[PDB]
Amino acid sequence: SSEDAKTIKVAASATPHAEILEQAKSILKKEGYQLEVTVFDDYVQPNEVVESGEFDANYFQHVPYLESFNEEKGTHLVDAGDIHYEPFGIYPGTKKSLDEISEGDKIAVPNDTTNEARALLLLQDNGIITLKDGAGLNATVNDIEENPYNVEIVELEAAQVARVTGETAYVVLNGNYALEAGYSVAKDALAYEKSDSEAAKTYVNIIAVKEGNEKEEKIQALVKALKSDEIKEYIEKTYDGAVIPFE
Ligand code: MET
Ligand SMILES: [Cl-]
Ligand SMILES: [Cl-]
Ligand SMILES: [Cl-]
Ligand SMILES: [Cl-]
Repeated sequence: SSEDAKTIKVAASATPHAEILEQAKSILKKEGYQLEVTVFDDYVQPNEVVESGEFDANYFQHVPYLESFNEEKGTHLVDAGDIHYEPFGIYPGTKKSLDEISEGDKIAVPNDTTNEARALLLLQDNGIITLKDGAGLNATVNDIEENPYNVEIVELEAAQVARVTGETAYVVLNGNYALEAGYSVAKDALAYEKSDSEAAKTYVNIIAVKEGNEKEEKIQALVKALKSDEIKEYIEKTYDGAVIPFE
């Protein structure tokens, strides 16, 4: 395990996660660690490859997603560090403005528990639907009380939502997939979560590890690098408010 002690294998999303990790590689190298990043296109395999012990950690999900994944998939993963937040947004599909919303419009949303709930909460915040009191972080389409435009919620894998912009009136995208598809939340989103919102302190992206590894020296070194002034400044200067360092 001496070679293992110096290497940090991290499963991550393409953007911003792998780009942020690439900047942190020089920080960790100076500290005697070899950061090795593998990029994943989905939200399932990064947790499975940490649970199996193939990777030391992953950098792709928020706290509600991890909790729901531990319950729904039987993983035992832990949040080793809170790093950044990505404003969730409603982006144009076949309609370019929310003022154009009309009866029966399809809205594409992520189909996992917490990101679907997040999409329904963002639609509620924009007066499109209302949800039952107490629906919360695991709100489903069955929690919809009011639906004045009789919108059709089209549930797809989060990675696929940006690819149905010619099939649905609007699409609700995770920051990482909006960036991957070339969107800018600040310029292109029709509506998005505010940086002083409840979502801003709830959907924080983390470093997740197997239970019992959250205090490993190398994990603590990785988390400290990602929360450093060099990484926070890189995030602020690069992503134009689409990625916000956690504080
Ligand atoms: C896999 S949970 C979603 C993570 C995504 N980067 C977000 O902050 O919306
Ligand atoms: Cl609009
Ligand atoms: Cl439609
Ligand atoms: Cl529906
Ligand atoms: Cl996905």
